[PDB]
Amino acid sequence: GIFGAIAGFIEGGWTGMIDGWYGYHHENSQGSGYAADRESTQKAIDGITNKVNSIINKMNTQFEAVDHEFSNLERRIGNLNKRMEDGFLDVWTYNAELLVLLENERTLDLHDANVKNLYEKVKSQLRDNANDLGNGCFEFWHKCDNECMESVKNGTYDYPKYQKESKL
Amino acid sequence: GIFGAIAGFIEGGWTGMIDGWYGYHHENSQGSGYAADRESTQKAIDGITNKVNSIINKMNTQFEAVDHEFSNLERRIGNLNKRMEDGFLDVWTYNAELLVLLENERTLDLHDANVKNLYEKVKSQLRDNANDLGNGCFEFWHKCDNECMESVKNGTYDYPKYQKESKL
Amino acid sequence: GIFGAIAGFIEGGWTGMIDGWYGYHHENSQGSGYAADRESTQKAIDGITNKVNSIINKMNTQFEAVDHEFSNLERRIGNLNKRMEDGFLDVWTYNAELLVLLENERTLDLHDANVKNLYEKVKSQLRDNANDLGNGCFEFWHKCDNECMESVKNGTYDYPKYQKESKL
Amino acid sequence: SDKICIGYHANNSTTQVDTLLEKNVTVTHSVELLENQKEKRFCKIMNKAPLDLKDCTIEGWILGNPKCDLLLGDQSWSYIVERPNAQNGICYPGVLNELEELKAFIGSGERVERFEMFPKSTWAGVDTSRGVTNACPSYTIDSSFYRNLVWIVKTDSATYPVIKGTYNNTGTQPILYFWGVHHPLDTTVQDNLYGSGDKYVRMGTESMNFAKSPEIAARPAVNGQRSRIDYYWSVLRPGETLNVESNGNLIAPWYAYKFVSTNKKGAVFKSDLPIENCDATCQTITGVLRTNKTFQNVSPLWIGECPKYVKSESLRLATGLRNVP
Amino acid sequence: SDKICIGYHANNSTTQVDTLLEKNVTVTHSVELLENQKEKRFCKIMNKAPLDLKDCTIEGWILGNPKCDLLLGDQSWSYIVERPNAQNGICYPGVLNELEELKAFIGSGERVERFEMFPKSTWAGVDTSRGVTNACPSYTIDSSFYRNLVWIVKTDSATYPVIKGTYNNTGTQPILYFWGVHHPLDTTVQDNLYGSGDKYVRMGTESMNFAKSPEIAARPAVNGQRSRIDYYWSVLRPGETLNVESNGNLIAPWYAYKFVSTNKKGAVFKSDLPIENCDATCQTITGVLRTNKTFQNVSPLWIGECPKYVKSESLRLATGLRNVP
Amino acid sequence: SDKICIGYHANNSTTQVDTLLEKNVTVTHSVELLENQKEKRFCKIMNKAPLDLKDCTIEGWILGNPKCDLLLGDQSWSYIVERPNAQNGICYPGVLNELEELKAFIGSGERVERFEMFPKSTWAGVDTSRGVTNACPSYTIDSSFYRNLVWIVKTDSATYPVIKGTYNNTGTQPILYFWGVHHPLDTTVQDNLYGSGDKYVRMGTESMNFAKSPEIAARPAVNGQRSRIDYYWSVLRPGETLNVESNGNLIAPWYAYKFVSTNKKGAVFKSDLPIENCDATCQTITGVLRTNKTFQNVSPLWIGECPKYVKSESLRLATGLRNVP
Ligand SMILES: *C1O[C@H](CO)[C@@H](O)[C@H](O)[C@H]1NC(C)=O
Ligand SMILES: *[C@@H]1O[C@H](CO)[C@@H](O)[C@H](O)[C@H]1NC(C)=O
Ligand SMILES: *[C@@H]1O[C@H](CO)[C@@H](O)[C@H](O)[C@H]1NC(C)=O
Ligand SMILES: *[C@@H]1O[C@H](CO)[C@@H](O)[C@H](O)[C@H]1NC(C)=O
Ligand SMILES: *[C@@H]1O[C@H](CO)[C@@H](O)[C@H](O)[C@H]1NC(C)=O
Ligand SMILES: *[C@@H]1O[C@H](CO)[C@@H](O)[C@H](O)[C@H]1NC(C)=O
Ligand SMILES: *[C@@H]1O[C@H](CO)[C@@H](O)[C@H](O)[C@H]1NC(C)=O
Ligand SMILES: *[C@H]1O[C@H](CO)[C@@H](O)[C@H](O)[C@H]1NC(C)=O
Ligand SMILES: *[C@H]1O[C@H](CO)[C@@H](O)[C@H](O)[C@H]1NC(C)=O
Repeated sequence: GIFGAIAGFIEGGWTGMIDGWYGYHHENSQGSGYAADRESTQKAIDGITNKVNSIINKMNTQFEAVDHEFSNLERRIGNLNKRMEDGFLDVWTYNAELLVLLENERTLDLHDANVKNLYEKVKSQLRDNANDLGNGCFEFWHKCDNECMESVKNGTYDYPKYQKESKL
Repeated sequence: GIFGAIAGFIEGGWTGMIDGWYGYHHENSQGSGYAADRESTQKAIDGITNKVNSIINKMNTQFEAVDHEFSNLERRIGNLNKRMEDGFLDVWTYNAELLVLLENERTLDLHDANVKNLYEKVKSQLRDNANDLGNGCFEFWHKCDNECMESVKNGTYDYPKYQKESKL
Repeated sequence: GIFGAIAGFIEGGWTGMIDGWYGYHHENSQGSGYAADRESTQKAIDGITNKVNSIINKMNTQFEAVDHEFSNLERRIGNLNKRMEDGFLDVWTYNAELLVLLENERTLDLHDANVKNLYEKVKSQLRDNANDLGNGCFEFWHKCDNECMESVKNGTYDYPKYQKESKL
Repeated sequence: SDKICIGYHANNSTTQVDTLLEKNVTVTHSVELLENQKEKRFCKIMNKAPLDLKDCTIEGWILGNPKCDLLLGDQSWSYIVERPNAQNGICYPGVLNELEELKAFIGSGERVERFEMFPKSTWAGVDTSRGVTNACPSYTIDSSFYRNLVWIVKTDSATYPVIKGTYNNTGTQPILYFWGVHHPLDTTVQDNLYGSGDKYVRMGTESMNFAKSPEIAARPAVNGQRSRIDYYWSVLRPGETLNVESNGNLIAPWYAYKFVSTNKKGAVFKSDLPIENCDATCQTITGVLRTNKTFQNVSPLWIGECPKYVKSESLRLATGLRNVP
Repeated sequence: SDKICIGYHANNSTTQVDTLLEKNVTVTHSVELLENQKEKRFCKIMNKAPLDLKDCTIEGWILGNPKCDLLLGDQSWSYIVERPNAQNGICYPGVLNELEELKAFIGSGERVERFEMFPKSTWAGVDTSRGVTNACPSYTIDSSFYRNLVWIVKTDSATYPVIKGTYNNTGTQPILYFWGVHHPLDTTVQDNLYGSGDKYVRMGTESMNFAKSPEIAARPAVNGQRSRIDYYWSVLRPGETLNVESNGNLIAPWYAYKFVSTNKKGAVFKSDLPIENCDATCQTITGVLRTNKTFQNVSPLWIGECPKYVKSESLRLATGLRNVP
Repeated sequence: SDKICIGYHANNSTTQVDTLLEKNVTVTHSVELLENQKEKRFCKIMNKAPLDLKDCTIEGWILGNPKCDLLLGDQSWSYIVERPNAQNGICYPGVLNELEELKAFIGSGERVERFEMFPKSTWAGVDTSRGVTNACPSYTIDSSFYRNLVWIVKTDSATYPVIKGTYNNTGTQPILYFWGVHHPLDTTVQDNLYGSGDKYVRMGTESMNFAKSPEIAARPAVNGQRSRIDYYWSVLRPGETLNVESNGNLIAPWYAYKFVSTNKKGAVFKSDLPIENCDATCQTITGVLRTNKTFQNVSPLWIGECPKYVKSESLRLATGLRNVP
């Protein structure tokens, strides 16, 4: 998907994660479940919202056709008016249609990037204390209780504290 | 090149790889050569094709200038017509020229991203059983026959099976 | 910031680095400082300069309104002229305003990518001979003199040469 | 073994968008920017109702065709609705000069007050009481004439003398008014109605002058008539005066309209849609749009504040991610 | 050591593209979207040939200038080509009224059938057999006249009486027709040709009326003549009738054209390019384009299905990747 | 422990930009593309000064209103400035035909040479030395007339005979010239000035004809006058000749202008701004722009080389990166 994560070396999304756009699935002895990363979710919501509103705002003018009549001795100005009106119509149709195609492409890339960046921040904490697996999951070489999980998510993991158990 | 691969920590392309846009060069005791990754190549072809066709499709209208004459008492409407025609001509010229500059930039990024994502898929399978080298190549710390090579390419490698020899 | 580096797993920029846009802070026994990577800086300058000049060049035409008068029997062509002029004005205002928003977004991504790619080039050389830390810094597990620093920056590091001080 | 994964939201959405690289991508959230729904009626705008011309065209209404009496008098409107099959316009054959500019002038207005500009007593020594024709019936009388004009003929026992009228616009509003010049089919009819001699119609203002003479000829019959009238209109600005002078062939102004030009864009909609008692902020030729959206594909013709018109079927912007459940 | 590497294609391409960040980037594959080549000729379109007016202007053709006889009769055309130095137009000096609208009307057509609208016998008690002039030679006679008009003069021994003609358009096609009013240089010529008295030309339809009188004056000589003719044109719609009435100065309609308006776009090209026997789908004023491309920088004026016109020199889109061999 | 870090530039910039995703992003470097500053004055362009009409309108200047004598003669200009409350235009009431096309024609010029086209001696057997009126004072005399026209009347002791004038344009420059037709308030004034009989004004060129007769009527008083003049203008092309012919009611051309058309764009600015002694390359209706920028929000009306007009307040493009110090 450009950053390579969404559909994906992370093949498939999670219907079970309902509280945000990106985040984490964990499983340990104390149970399993989904939790959204709220900081990167909200930041993306603000970004996309701002995008939508900027497009709306910048497309907030209208060309206005008129329905003036023209006699049979005004074929040239009548046709000039027709060509001008269809002129602006075709310009605005193109601008709207293309903008949507382009922004849609980029909006999917942005989501892809955000997933990828989560993945990389976790990878950087865990090192060899977990095995990658290359599908977005990390099998720990040690035992990771719930505040060990919460530790990974909040960006405070303490590699050394489990470095020993992981070697063995 | 934005994702950093094309020209490049992967300095240089391969004239020897003729069957696709991205892929693999292998060398082992049983020989050497180039093979394209078909799935990412095709997916990119479909993407780029669709982009090209969408641009063509959305540019599939024409503003039409007209041959009409104006008398010496119609300088104002004659000039209005001239300014209108040149008006749309300049709008469409700008749209076409800029779209091409912008899409060309993004198309080169896309290719860069796809190469990068191949690289990262291979890296994730091989681990410390091959030495990176940081130029797109992986020197195996064990011996990799042709179906071991096929294995890497089709996304089925078996890390543990060679963890052995990679030891020394 | 999309590539995730600028503001940032690299939270914060360097007022101390005055000679370019991207680069390195080193500290060792022989001293410390900030040094721009000149190749990636210059390449980005050229890219951005070319972008700016291409926009300027492609916007180098004008629609020209006219001060002609219309009698009280020319309400229809007078209004046609008014709508046409305002028509192009609204088209060019949209094109300029949106192009700026879109390019600004992309220009920031470009800078973000270039920082990220510097980070990844370094990471790929150093491996386990340094500890990441995940904030753009690498603590060496060995002793890195000035020629060793220069070595990292110019892309010639020699992992094996220090592989085994890094052991311990 | 303990595990932590990175991933992304999926849901039950089947809604799709297109991108440059790919068509029909199902996404988790999206927003449609285009309106394609309308109420097929006409409503009030800025709380003013539209004017329904019913079975009259603009020409019939404004000249006072006798079959258009239900429109007679003062009117206020937010826009005008003219029905495509309207039958009552110009009944006595001829051309309304600068017709398209007249239509455009009236469409830029919001109110008219009808008033008597030249009472029949203005014109001395002529007959102001026939001037009635079968080309131009009422619903109740088979032979009549426009309610805003007077077809003057000579009295039976005298010549048609020079006649004169004057009207000083002392108000603050411009006055829209009408006149005509009768062009008989032959010399016999010219002589019956106006007597012999070179006839003229002259009209004048501080800023306009008009002069015309009859052009006698037998033209193809229309509503029974081989004669014609040339109809005319003008606008008497505040502080201006109009002098009328004729010795024959004058279709004289009688009633005219104090005219108030509107504050914004006016419209004349040619449509069969019904008018109802409803308010609106956006009224197109083919219906009302009640929408917050930024685009619409309903119609390029409207008044009020409408979304921009485009030819698209849909303009759906992705907000969420590719849906991979 | 056994080795696997990831990489990308390169090839022998030297073709370059530009991007916002960088000019002259060599890429492995690309597609040019703009056409800049044209065959400098005129070809058939929808396999119907263009009409070549050769040494005639539109005026000369349609009025029937005697030197334009090779065009005389029915014509069918995909477009019209008028040569910039064409010498045969209006031979007897004067103005063709509403000329630009005439040119626009004709350019919206595809066929004319020429036919006799008023035979010379229509006009009783006048001479229809002189009306010939040295301003307007044929290739075979020095003194002639337009083939679609009749210059009527009085007989030697009588007054010019009132003359009348009528034509009922019973067909399904509109009729394009012409007339004139002669304006002599002085009273002597007026009296020689039409006799004394106030002269008039009146023409009438259910929807148009025309009235004019001679305007006598000596103007600068053009093709030997200090007199003038005012030429006119109109369109008699299906189901309409035309009445003509004059007692002098009438250049009468004689032949006219049943006119078929295209439901395509029509064109009149002013150009010196040659017409050849070739087919085309896209014909510009400066030549044919044979192309599947979506843009072109050849000309904004065309008929058929052409690419969009832009001022660019090249619009090359990258499809492949940066070429680094 | 030894350390190497990757990082990026920051600085003291507080300058912000907007992006699609985020407003008010402070960046290290940026460039503003839009100009919003103007010198509120008029300057020379291509080192030619503008023509200041001061207390005259275009009409007063070009017809020669006696109160516009400070403009009289040759003029060269880069553009024209007409002041909104200019008081001296048409002094003797009436309409200048095709006024808007006249204004456009003049705006497309850069120079005029005034010259005597028909000396008063052209017109035999008439009085060329009254033709003076209180509607049209000089600064010096209460009763005068346009300096480029001659109001001809009959001599006291004779009828107004046919008069004739001719002018052959043997130069390389087109000539802009004026005439009129007097329309008296009544038959008494017609007879006093021109005597009895059907009067006419005829003008003719190889390519234009004009014919008009007086239209007598009493119109509302303007500058004391219930009579009118219809004023006209035309352009005598190089190699063309003009014949004038009248037996009454002619306001004759006297002085005219050799006219040189610019092959730039010309302009007529309606403004109260002062003209000063300065050069400029870009002059808008509301002031001069001194700028290398590519956009501006000052005015859509200009001459010279100006940036593209847009409605934006600012168009700031990021060049550097997000500033995080
Ligand atoms: C690219 O630059 C070359 C010179 O290096 C120039 O001749 C050529 O015209 C340029 N290409 C395009 C597509 O403009
Ligand atoms: C889809 O999901 C929503 C909640 O997210 C639920 O309310 C709705 O019923 C679902 N649709 C179907 C068809 O089950
Ligand atoms: C480039 O390559 C193709 C096939 O790979 C070859 O046929 C073609 O001739 C080559 N072009 C040149 C200029 O050699
Ligand atoms: C023209 O012809 C048709 C039938 O041939 C007839 O109905 C119509 O009355 C005619 N009109 C005139 C004016 O002769
Ligand atoms: C900011 O630094 C610049 C040099 O880049 C210096 O010239 C300027 O005076 C400084 N301004 C402020 C407000 O610190
Ligand atoms: C105008 O002048 C030229 C000579 O300069 C002459 O040949 C031509 O006959 C003149 N035109 C008229 C109408 O006399
Ligand atoms: C119209 O009336 C006003 C005010 O009563 C007056 O000053 C003006 O002279 C009048 N004009 C005419 C022509 O009667
Ligand atoms: C996408 O394709 C579907 C069929 O899968 C088609 O019916 C639909 O109209 C398309 N949607 C859009 C938004 O173009
Ligand atoms: C950004 O917001 C600031 C408030 O800090 C405001 O003054 C300004 O309108 C915005 N910037 C621009 C360039 O408009």
